[PDB]
Amino acid sequence: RPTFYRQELTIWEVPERYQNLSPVGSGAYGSVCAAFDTKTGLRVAVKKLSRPFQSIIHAKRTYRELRLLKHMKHENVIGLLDVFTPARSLEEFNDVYLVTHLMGADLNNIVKCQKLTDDHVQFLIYQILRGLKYIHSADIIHRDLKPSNLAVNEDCELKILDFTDDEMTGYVATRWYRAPEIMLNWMHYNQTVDIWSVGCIMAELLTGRTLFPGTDHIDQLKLILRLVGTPGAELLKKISSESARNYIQSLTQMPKMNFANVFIGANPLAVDLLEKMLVLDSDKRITAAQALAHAYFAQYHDPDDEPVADPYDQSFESRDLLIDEWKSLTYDEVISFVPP
Repeated sequence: RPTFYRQELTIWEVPERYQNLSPVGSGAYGSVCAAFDTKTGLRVAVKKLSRPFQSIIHAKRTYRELRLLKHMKHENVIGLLDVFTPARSLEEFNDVYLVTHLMGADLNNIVKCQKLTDDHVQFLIYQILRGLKYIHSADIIHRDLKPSNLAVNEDCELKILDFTDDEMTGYVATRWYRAPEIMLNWMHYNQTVDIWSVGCIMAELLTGRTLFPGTDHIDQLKLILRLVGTPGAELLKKISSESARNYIQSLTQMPKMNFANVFIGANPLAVDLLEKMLVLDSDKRITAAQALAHAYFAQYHDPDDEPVADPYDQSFESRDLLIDEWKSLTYDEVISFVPP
């Protein structure tokens, strides 16, 4: 067990390897301090979770995040550098702290400061798909990819990060990258959801503009359908909601637009990739693995440096358990943490 010192920044009790903690973040998830890991020389983010086992749901959520973060071992995905609790036994256990690389800036911040170049776009999207091949191989779905969840360092190296209905109403970035099928609950979703988000992110990097700045769900749908065309019959069959099907049916049929006239002057290989990603029917979208083989990434594509993940068992998602059982599974995961 390391030695822990306590200081009030909230009271943080952290191992003394973590020095010079400086408060930088907070919010109902947890407070975040920036710190210097003397032992790895890394600059780190230390998150003290807010109320982790306050409710079956919160306990299960705590558990899920820890389980996810401990799984991820890939250049382009955030991983867990460390997790700890000052508690010396399950009975004492209450606080969870998660330690990750202090991140430089997210993709939005990059963009605010810079005009990107097709080479930058090439490289940045490559990395996302590389990360996602890994993520998807473990059958994990990020379901919330957005420029704010992508951390880009000074060398254009990127990590996928992070992983309520009012918060998705209106003119909001929380919804603009969402695949239609989940934005309107057309059908059960799967990983193809993320490739849609990548299409939206890529286009925006190529144009400097939100691809679908919907003012609300229905406006956004209209924007999507104008670009990709309204649903044909095959996909209609797959939307299980009769009302949704009905509503789509009320909209005047429109054909796919010409993407070369929408993304004027973009590299045709980018244009071609966008069309493969932005397909309304999820079943027909390109997968991250396949996209990585797309000519647009010839300068970066290495099939022997694009690894897949170890299995992620998420059977717990189907499990109903009491707070204290979730809590105990979390304590277990805390204490088995093997450092990187």
